[PDB]
Formats: sequence, structure tokens, C-alpha cells
Amino acid sequence: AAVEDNHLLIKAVQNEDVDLVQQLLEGGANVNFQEEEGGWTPLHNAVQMSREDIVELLLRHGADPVLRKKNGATPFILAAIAGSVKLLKLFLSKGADVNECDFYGFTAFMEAAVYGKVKALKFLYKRGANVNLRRKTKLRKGGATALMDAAEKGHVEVLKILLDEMGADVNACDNMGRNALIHALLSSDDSDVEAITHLLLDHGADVNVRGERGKTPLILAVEKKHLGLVQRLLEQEHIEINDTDSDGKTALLLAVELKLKKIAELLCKRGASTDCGDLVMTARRNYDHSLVKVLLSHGAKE
Repeated sequence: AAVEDNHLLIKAVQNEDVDLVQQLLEGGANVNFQEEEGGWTPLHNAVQMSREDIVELLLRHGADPVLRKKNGATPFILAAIAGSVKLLKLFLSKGADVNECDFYGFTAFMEAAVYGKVKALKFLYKRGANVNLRRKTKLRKGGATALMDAAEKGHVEVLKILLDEMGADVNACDNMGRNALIHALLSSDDSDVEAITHLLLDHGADVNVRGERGKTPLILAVEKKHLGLVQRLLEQEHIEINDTDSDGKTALLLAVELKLKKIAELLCKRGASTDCGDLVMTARRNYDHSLVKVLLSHGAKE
């Protein structure tokens, strides 16, 4: 009955129907209603759609400015996702703390990085957001940072702003031991990965970090089948061409097994032919005789 009206209020907000929102609130609908599934409120929804006027309407009807939903997100944090500087500023005047976080450790600054909201990022920075915070949950899915988020998501401009203008530590690691370089290679679209990797390497990113399963940047690039990345990575002075993953396989072995001749040949022109195992055998069983030629030219065995 009244529970129906409360959902109508949220629906009215979602539909951006101001008159209806007013009528329902003046009707006695619970302004702080939380839908049971996600804990969302009319205010959360209003913020998500960047409707400042609807937000102010809800606030004037007594909406709790800092009421969190199930994941712990506040309207303030949602404002960062929406990329709204005005709303971010608004909730800071309402008691929000610039460094507060949802139950997964996500702060506003991180959300801005995740969603590539440049203006929100810059505003939150000047408000004294801790740029280098590592996420505190309440798994080995934590310890991440805004820089890793930007790298993973491919937001090149944000990544630069963090590295150049905001003192982001390029070599911080999450709980899994992964750094921004790893995150960029793990998920970033092939569209932005080269530029992001280039930027990180220039800023002193450690090429010899171990990710999940002992995977290194070099190995991840090989598994990406991306020749450009492998080439860029090998240009690093202190790169370990012979590092092995948990399975004890090197970048070259994987290149051969993955049937990548050009990448494998690149690795040979600098790497180690025996450290990885029976390469010629693998290349031959795959009918790649051209690769067998290269491997033998570099001292492969049988």
C-alpha cells in the first residue's frame, strides 16, 4: 500500500518526473525508502542521473544526505560515478568525507578514475583526496588503487593526470601483488593498452612484477598475442626474458605453444632457447616449420 507508493517514488525519480515526485512526497511517501534488493533510495537514483533539482527536492523533504545503500556507497560516492562536481560539492557540505568509501573500499576519487570523470577527479584531488589509497574491503580483490583502475579501464588521460599532476605511485601493488602495469595488461582493451603501458613504463613502472599464477608483464603480453607490447616491454633495460610463471613456463615457451611465430622469433633474438624446454618438438607438431627454422638457428635441441 504505502510500500507501493515508495517504489512509485523511486520510479518517479528514475523517470525524472518532478511533479509526480513532489506529489508523492507531499502525499507522505517515505523520502528515505530503501528498496530491499540493493538498498537504493530516491536520492541514490536522483544522484545517478545528475538531477540536481530532484536531489534538492528530496533533500528539502528530509532525505538523509549520507544514507548508504547495500554496497556501502553514499550519494557523495555516486556523485563521482556520475561525474558531477556540483553534487560532489553539495554532499561535502552535508557531512560527506572526501575519503569515505563503500564496503569494497571504493572512494569517490577511485570511482572518478574508474569512470574516467576528469573534472570530478581534479575537483576531488583539490579537496584533498588521498590519491594513493589502497582499497580496504570488509578478499585478495582489495589493495587496489585509482591508478590501477584507470590503467585497467584504459582511461589514458586520467592515467596521465594521476602520474603527472597528482603524484600517483606508479609501482604500488594490490593484495595480489599486481601493479598498474599488470592491471593494464590484464583487462585494458587492445585499443588503449599500448599507450597505457608506454606511459607506465616511462614513469618507472616495474616490468619484473609477478601477478596471479606468477604471470609477468612480458608473459601477459605474449598471452595477449600482442607483438607491439612484447616489443615495447623487451626494450626495458632490466627485463627478465627468462622469468617463469607458476607452471614453470617462460615467455618463449608460451609463445611457441601459443603458436606465435613472430613473437617467439622476437624473444629468440634476445632470449634463451633451452630454458623453456622442447621448443622444436612443439613447433614441429604444430606444422610450423618456419618457426622450427628460427628455433634451430638460436640453438634449440631436437
